[PDB]
Amino acid sequence: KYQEKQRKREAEERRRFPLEQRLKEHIIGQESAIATVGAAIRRKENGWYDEEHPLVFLFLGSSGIGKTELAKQTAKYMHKDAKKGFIRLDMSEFQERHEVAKFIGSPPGYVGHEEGGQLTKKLKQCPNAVVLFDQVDKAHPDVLTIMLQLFDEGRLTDGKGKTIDCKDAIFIMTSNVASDEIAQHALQLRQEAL
Amino acid sequence: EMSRNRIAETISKNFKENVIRPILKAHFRRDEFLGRINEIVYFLPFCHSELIQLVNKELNFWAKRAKQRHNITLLWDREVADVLVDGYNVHYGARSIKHEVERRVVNQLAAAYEQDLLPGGCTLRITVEPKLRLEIIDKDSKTRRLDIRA
Ligand SMILES: Nc1ncnc2c1ncn2[C@@H]1O[C@H](COP(=O)(O)OP(=O)(O)OP(O)(O)=S)[C@@H](O)[C@H]1O
Ligand SMILES: [Mg+2]
Repeated sequence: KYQEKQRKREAEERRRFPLEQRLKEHIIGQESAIATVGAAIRRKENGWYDEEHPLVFLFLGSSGIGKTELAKQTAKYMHKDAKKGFIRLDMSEFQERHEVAKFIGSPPGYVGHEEGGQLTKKLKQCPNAVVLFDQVDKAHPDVLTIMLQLFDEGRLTDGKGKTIDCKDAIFIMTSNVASDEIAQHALQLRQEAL
Repeated sequence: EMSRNRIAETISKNFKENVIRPILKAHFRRDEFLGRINEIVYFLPFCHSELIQLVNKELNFWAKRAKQRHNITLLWDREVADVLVDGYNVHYGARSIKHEVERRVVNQLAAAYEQDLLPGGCTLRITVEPKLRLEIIDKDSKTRRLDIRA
């Protein structure tokens, strides 16, 4: 009964000041994006999410319109100032196929094998973290192939063989792919609306 | 043109947005990289007064080296600056003035120093003959040209 009362109090707190208003404090415009991300996180927090497959976003758009800002504020909403629950990964560092060792460590018999992986360690520290793969398009696509296991089922086996469950994580992927096309189509639609 | 017309009687934002912005976008291929830059600072070429100031800076540098290392008070007229400005290349910039000073002035100084035609404390006036020529001074009416052999 105490757990149900605490859950109802948390639900009333979220209904009083949801993620949409908390994002509208920081983010300006992007009402479609705030609505999409808020509806998805509302589906997650109210228990209406498939617990097997993690929630995965791709933020597309022009430069400096709140992709990384909305991802950061989404992480701050889910975990407050806890740095464990916001696994930032600047994917412009991952421009070559062999940069997956940062994710999954190194195999046995190689340098850096004892340290293991970086993302797998950070997700061991916080399985339900908001992992921000910032600028995902700037990485090699073969490096993004590692994210298949991590997006379909939330698993990422390190160099030492230790798999980590990451199903509750909220993966966010900022990218400027088709930024010119999205910007031109939005400007065209605004001209037609005017 | 406007100055002489009035006597007879700054890079603009549009240039940055219409000319330089497409060139930067073409080279760097990413507006996200350019939008992170706070100040795209524009360095313009040198005006003629700035070329004279560059020649004076280079000649003062060699004068300070001559005074410190060897105690040779180097001197020069404004005509020396006007002569050495003619070796300025717009494409190369201030490096052209440094190379021109090293060609015309300092090769002669080095050849004079190797030949021991520049004792300590002596004054030395670079003078336009236009070929520059060194002139050692001892009194208020003695200026013999240094005969630098090959
Ligand atoms: N819609 C917005 N409302 C308020 N501040 C914003 C907004 N969009 C961007 N900013 C500010 O912009 C700065 C960084 O913007 P980002 O969050 O990098 O946006 P972005 O769309 O990731 O684009 P990039 O360059 O292609 S990675 C931060 O200080 C934010 O405060
Ligand atoms: Mg960003």
